[PDB]
Amino acid sequence: AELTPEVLTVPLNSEGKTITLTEKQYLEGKRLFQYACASCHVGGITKTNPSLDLRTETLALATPPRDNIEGLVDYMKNPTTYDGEQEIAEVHPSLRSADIFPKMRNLTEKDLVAIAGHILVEPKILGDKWGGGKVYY
Amino acid sequence: ATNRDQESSGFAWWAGNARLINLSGKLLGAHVAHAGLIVFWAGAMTLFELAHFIPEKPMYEQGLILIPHIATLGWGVGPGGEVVDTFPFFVVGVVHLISSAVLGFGGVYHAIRGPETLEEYSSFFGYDWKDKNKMTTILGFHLIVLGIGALLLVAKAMFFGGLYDTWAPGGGDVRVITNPTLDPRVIFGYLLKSPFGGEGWIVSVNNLEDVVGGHIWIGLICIAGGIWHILTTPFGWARRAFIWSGEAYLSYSLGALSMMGFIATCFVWFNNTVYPSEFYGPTGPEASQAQAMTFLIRDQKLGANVGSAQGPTGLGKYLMRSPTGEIIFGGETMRFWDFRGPWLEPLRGPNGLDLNKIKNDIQPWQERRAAEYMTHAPLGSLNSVGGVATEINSVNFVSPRSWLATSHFVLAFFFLVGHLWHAGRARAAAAGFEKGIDRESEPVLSMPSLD
Amino acid sequence: SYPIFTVRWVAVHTLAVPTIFFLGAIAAMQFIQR
Amino acid sequence: GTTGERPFSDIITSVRYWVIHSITIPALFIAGWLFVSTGLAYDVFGTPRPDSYYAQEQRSIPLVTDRFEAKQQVETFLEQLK
Amino acid sequence: RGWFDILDDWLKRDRFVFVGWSGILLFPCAYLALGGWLTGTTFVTSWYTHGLASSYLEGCNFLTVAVSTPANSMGHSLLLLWGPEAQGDFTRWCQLGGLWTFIALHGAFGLIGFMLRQFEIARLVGVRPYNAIAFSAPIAVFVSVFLIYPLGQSSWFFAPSFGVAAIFRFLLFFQGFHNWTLNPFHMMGVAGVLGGALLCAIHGATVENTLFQDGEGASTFRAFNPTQAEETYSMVTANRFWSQIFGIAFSNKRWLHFFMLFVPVTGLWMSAIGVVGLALNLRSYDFISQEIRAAEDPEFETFYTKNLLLNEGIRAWMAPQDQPHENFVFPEEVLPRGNAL
Amino acid sequence: ANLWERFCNWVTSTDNRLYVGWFGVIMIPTLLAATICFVIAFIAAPPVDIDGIREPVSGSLLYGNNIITGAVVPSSNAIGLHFYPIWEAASLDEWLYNGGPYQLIIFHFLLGASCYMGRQWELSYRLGMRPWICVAYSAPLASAFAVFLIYPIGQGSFSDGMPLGISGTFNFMIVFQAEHNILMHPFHQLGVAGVFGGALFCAMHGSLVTSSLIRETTETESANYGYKFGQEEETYNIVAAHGYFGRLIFQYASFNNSRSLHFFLAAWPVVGVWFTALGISTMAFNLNGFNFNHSVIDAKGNVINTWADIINRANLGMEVMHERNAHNFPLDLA
Ligand code: CLA
Ligand code: CLA
Ligand code: CLA
Ligand code: CLA
Ligand SMILES: CC1=C(/C=C/C(C)=C/C=C/C(C)=C/C=C/C=C(C)/C=C/C=C(C)/C=C/C2=C(C)CCCC2(C)C)C(C)(C)CCC1
Ligand SMILES: CC1=C(/C=C/C(C)=C/C=C/C(C)=C/C=C/C=C(C)/C=C/C=C(C)/C=C/C2=C(C)CCCC2(C)C)C(C)(C)CCC1
Ligand SMILES: CCCCCCCCCCCCCCCCCC(=O)O
Ligand code: OEY
Ligand SMILES: [Cl-]
Ligand SMILES: [Cl-]
Ligand SMILES: [Fe+2]
Repeated sequence: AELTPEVLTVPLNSEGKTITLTEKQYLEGKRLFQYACASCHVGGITKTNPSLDLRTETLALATPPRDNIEGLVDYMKNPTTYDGEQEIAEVHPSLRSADIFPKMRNLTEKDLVAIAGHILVEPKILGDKWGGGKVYY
Repeated sequence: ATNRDQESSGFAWWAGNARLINLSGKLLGAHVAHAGLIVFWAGAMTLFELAHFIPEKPMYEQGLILIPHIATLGWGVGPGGEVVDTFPFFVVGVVHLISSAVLGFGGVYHAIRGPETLEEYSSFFGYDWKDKNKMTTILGFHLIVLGIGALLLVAKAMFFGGLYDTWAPGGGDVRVITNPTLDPRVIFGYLLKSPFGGEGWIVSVNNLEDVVGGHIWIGLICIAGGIWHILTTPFGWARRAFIWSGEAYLSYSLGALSMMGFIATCFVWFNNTVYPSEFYGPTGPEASQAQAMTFLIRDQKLGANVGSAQGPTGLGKYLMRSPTGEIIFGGETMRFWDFRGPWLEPLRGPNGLDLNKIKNDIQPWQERRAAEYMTHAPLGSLNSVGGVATEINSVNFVSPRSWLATSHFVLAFFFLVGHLWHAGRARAAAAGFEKGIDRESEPVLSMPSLD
Repeated sequence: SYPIFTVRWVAVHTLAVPTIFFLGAIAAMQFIQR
Repeated sequence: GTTGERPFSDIITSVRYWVIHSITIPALFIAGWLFVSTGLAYDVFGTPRPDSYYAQEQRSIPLVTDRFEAKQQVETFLEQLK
Repeated sequence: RGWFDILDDWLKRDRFVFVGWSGILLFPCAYLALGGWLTGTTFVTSWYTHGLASSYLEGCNFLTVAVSTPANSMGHSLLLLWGPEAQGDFTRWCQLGGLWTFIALHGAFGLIGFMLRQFEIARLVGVRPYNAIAFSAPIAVFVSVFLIYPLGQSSWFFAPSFGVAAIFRFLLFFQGFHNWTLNPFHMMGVAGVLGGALLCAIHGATVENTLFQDGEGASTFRAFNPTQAEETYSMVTANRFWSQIFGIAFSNKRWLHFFMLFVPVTGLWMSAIGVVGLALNLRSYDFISQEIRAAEDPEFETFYTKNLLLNEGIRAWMAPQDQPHENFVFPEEVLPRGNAL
Repeated sequence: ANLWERFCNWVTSTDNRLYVGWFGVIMIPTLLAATICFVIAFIAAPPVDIDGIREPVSGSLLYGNNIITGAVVPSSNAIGLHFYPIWEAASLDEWLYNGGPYQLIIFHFLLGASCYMGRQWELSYRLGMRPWICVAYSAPLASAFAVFLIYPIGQGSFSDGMPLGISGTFNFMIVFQAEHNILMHPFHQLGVAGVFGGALFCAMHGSLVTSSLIRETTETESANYGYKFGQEEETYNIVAAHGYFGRLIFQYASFNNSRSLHFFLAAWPVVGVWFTALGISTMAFNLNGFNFNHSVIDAKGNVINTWADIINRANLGMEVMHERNAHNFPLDLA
């Protein structure tokens, strides 16, 4: 197996347009995901709320849908609860809260997109392992 | 061949620094050159840390152990422990590294070029290990130097910009200390606290006033003790009690260093006052308490009544009582209920955690600090994979509290061994049997049989 | 007047020359990318 | 005593020793390096390259499950990589 | 002289590395076991036998490389290179696990050769062959663990693999499946190894600290001449020290050094016997009286029952990947788990 | 002389059958208190709530244990690192329930064992010996401090100290592996080299001296009677032993200096056990064994398991089952 562009092709938006990442953007999104998100999200779970993972099926049923680059980028700017009813920037890192979450300050729009791609590409590779927790280690 | 070989000095190459025991100038050279290495490392490492420092990450995510010591002293840091100016770190690093060159120069001068023995060049600098007068004099001088150094910390806290106070109202800040604690019932109370749980001996010191106060006492005690030893010579009970030799004096200090290494180990692991968790990461207890807080908050948000939630064992799922009744977080963290921290104390009432404050007064900064600390618990692997032993690779993290505790336990333990080694040898050498038993007068052969 | 080729000579070279070969192989491995 | 061979301390300090081994040691190092860099060690031992562990869309391991059809089994796995 | 007598002369020549008749067995097998392990940890996979990378070439490090055991479908095959499985195909041989039997079997004969070397050299120099006798315990261990144990199981798959972390997996397998810590033969093994290490340290320390002063220097090593007649330390002062410190002491130097032979050797032999039992799954797994009570009394708990719960965790969580040929599929809901974790 | 000097001479007397000494003045009462409490607790002590969850573990023979399963059980997790003398309990019954005897035993014992070490120094000084036997004993003593004192400190509870029992030791070992991967920690690998090597060199030196014993008896008697306690001559030919062992390997892999040989026997297991004690003591602060979980991935990013990933699957089984009722939250941070 290898990292082909078919693997690196993920939904751009909810309307069905896709986008194909390069190997460079994938590795970039993984490095940045470790830098800013892995402390809570290692392997696709959420340490401080194990009820929400980063599985694409889960991201799909979020309000608004989060199984696409724009949906994820938007979450990293203005994150909400699973149902969209509340904004959680005060307790979740985002560009909106880069004063209280300093690791977000240096991030740029290209960075959030790489992180989003990594999240969307990773369960295509790892399968159940992404978001499955210790059972699949 | 001025010693420098086994035949003339009596010591093999692998014990060669013992050739220096009665060469005070060559010995002085060794000590100053070694001091050069200590100051060198302090310099190079800070600059290394500064080169690798990214101010948007927490210090404890970056493998820093020296920059956290400078930040704690008030330099380069603002409210919350945020880094505002890296220039003092650079100054501290550069100045140490420059100094090591002059130390190193004087060390190499004395070890190579200088007089091998100081006693003929100067009656003030030369010494004999057995001169109980000259030895307490040198001790006295270094005591004064130490008291002065303790006062330097006091000068910094009271007159020269203060110290970082994790406890400072509003989330931590630099603070001038103006009322150090002088009451000796408080200062020496710390020495009489039990070292067991909920007391913590001197490791429990939790406010900068007591820290500055205790350094006033120590500085004055050291200065006065230095004078006392400059002026006096040891009394008869002390003369009969000790071994008076170079190696003996070495072994006393090895034991002393060992004791201090073990205390530092416990300080860096438990104390979050002079090791602020903003710079060093949470303590072990702190992260474990923060986990229970995290999930109290998440579940309370979902509508759970945390005060009445009976867990599986019959004990409270979130809250329970310590053995003296205080309300405490439940689960395994019940062992950590002695923890105290700026982010948790606002929830504390007279009986422990206050259920009304828990239901009403938890602020987003507390939920943030508790989530940050739970996810930066000092667990991690030797290759710096963060987390419990079963975690997968991803997070590149080991708490500096782990790095600092483990390293100094190892050093403290080996120095205890060094104490035993040199103390037993110094005794045997002073009595004249460190090289073995004399065949013509074997002591056991002149004793009666045990049976 | 020592010999050069002894049983001892065979012993060290049965070990030494494979060892060096294996080291270069392991060296090259550090530059393999996935 | 001495079993008659030349002392090692004498050989490694000799010039003739290093004239010979300034070539043989680096030559053997280079030979081993080439062994891996040509990709030849994969083929001699049947070790998967990073791309030849799985097929593109399979997550099942090519475990051999028969004693006497085993060599046949491995070769069948190797052709599903193409 | 005959040609046999002349070959005997040259084999027994005094040279840097003694050869002997035993060398004809020892040097080819020991070198080939050694070489096969190096070769396999450097270059050979365990992908088709275990679903594991196992070589430097695959990016394993020193702790995780191994020459792994053949696949379970091989049973107890000799896995000869020219046998029916590989059919002379060296590459397929490596892929099927042949270096494992290659290393195991050559190493067995290498160990035989080394013991014969101990007999041979002792016979020529003139000493009693107690060293060869002591080496029976390593052999008993190697044979029981690497050969007998798998021969009792379904296949070579369950023998130990030749690697650092592979042996650790073996350790943990024996805890979770065999309850091997509970076995009295392993306990005697532990007592003999820990007791041997104790004797090693205490005897070495006692001699170093009852030396006679036979020189003027502070380094006491030069005050010993290997041709001297006299004892270099005081047996009398050592005896009194230990009598008064510990209550008893050695008084007979010959018994002292026989005891040092006896203790670790007997220990390893006893552990060997226990592993032979484990070949048959003849474990000391349970205490029936505890199980009868525990089953009737939900408040009865000991460290014995707590450890069986740990064993059940090891088995269910490690079996699917450790025995891949079994196609174990354990849905999440059947996995044994305590609260939260 | 007066009474204090007569006492001091008796205390330090080299004529007592067992040496007392100033260290022995502390060692005897503490070792007696610990021993008497241990024996009574192992036979008769009722069940102990080790994990603070009101789920007592029965450790004593009278409560259904045997020699192998019995233990003095560590004190309750509710206590953590608090000092729990008898006089802090409201009754001996309360004291028994919460595992009081464990604290009393291990503190008296650590104190007495420390003085045992010091006593080894003391008698060596009265006897005119070189002083470093006590240094050798520091390796087991440090090991004992590690599992009874340091490790409960870093984990914050005496309930995670090692149980005083045979099955409880194994429980300690298994939980330790799951939480620190001690097998993958080089200080433990050093400790294995220390004891395996120690046992090896024990057997080697015993077999080599035995092999070169000088014929001093006939075949119908023990060769041990060839040695007479106090004899000046040696009873074996170390040259013969060198000649044998040098040819077994090669000439310079073999010792010919008895002092060098014996110091090597002392240094090897001592240093190794120092390292394994330091291994427990630093894993007390959660600096754990190497973590190579999912270290190998392929061109696509599939995880390619190694033997370390298999070890992790066994670790995970120990993690999820140990103290099955004690955790309410997803991480086991201490
Ligand atoms: C580096 C620090 C240092 C060192 C190495 C020494 C070393 C020495 N001092 Mg000096 N001293 C110092 C600092 C130091 N001093 C300071 C700062 C002061 C001012 C307080 C003094 C005041 C002082 C006086 C007044 C005297 C000495 C004396 C001595 C000698 C006897 C040592 C002795 O018996 O030990 C201590 C060993 C003992 C057996 C004494 C009992 C101590 C007990 C066992 C310890 C517990 C009590 C402790 C003090 C407090 C409890 C703390 C606890 C909670 C941890 C020795 C040369 C004596 C001497 O000969 O003077 C010329 C003497 O009379 N010193
Ligand atoms: C902290 C480390 C340290 C220090 C400071 C010393 C210091 C000393 N040793 Mg010890 N030693 C050490 C480690 C150390 N040693 C270790 C690890 C070993 C074991 C291998 C020994 C073994 C040993 C033996 C066996 C002997 C000494 C001796 C000596 C003394 C004289 C050395 C001499 O004549 O060298 C002469 C060497 C030279 C002239 C070569 C160059 C040396 C210089 C100092 C190098 C400086 C390099 C540096 C980059 C300079 C920067 C310059 C810049 C500041 C401008 C000297 C005081 C001797 C002694 O006691 O004298 C009686 C002696 O016999 N030592
Ligand atoms: C504690 C360390 C120490 C000690 C005890 C000595 C002691 C000695 N040295 Mg050495 N030396 C040292 C460090 C030390 N030196 C260093 C670091 C260097 C390099 C800079 C030298 C370079 C050196 C040379 C080149 C020579 C000596 C000589 C001498 C002898 C006479 C010196 C004298 O009286 O000066 C007079 C003393 C003064 C004028 C007092 C002022 C000294 C400074 C300015 C005080 C600074 C104190 C400071 C505030 C404390 C903090 C420093 C730091 C911690 C921040 C004497 C044996 C001479 C000798 O014996 O050779 C034949 C000689 O020629 N030394
Ligand atoms: C010390 C010598 C030695 C020994 C004991 C072994 C032993 C073994 N090797 Mg190894 N081997 C050796 C040297 C040795 N090897 C060398 C030097 C090499 C490199 C070329 C190899 C390369 C090698 C490979 C590549 C393999 C083995 C394998 C084997 C195994 C099967 C052997 C077999 O079936 O032989 C069969 C042959 C005989 C038993 C010899 C019979 C001799 C005659 C014909 C008997 C009849 C005599 C006659 C009737 C009477 C004569 C009387 C006299 C007076 C003239 C066995 C463990 C295999 C293995 O490990 O499988 C996993 C395997 O694949 N070996
Ligand atoms: C005696 C002896 C010894 C020892 C020695 C020693 C110990 C010494 C030391 C020495 C030293 C201790 C030295 C020092 C040095 C230093 C220096 C030389 C410095 C310099 C600096 C600089 C030059 C800097 C620069 C910079 C800056 C300013 C800024 C930033 C950048 C940089 C960093 C670049 C030995 C063992 C060997 C041998 C024997 C004898
Ligand atoms: C700063 C500070 C503080 C303070 C401190 C203090 C005040 C201290 C003190 C200190 C001290 C005060 C100490 C002491 C010490 C002691 C010791 C350590 C001792 C020792 C002794 C010895 C060692 C002896 C011995 C002996 C004997 C017994 C007998 C005879 C012999 C001999 C002599 C050997 C506090 C906490 C508040 C806070 C923080 C900061
Ligand atoms: C039908 C299958 C045909 C396979 C033919 C190719 C196999 C040739 C393998 C040759 C290996 C030679 C080493 C074996 C000799 C070692 C045994 C011994 O020396 O006692
Ligand atoms: O393993 Mn796991 O981690 Ca150290 O505590 Mn948390 O659980 Mn419990 O009390 Mn005994 O033990
Ligand atoms: Cl458990
Ligand atoms: Cl919990
Ligand atoms: Fe001996």
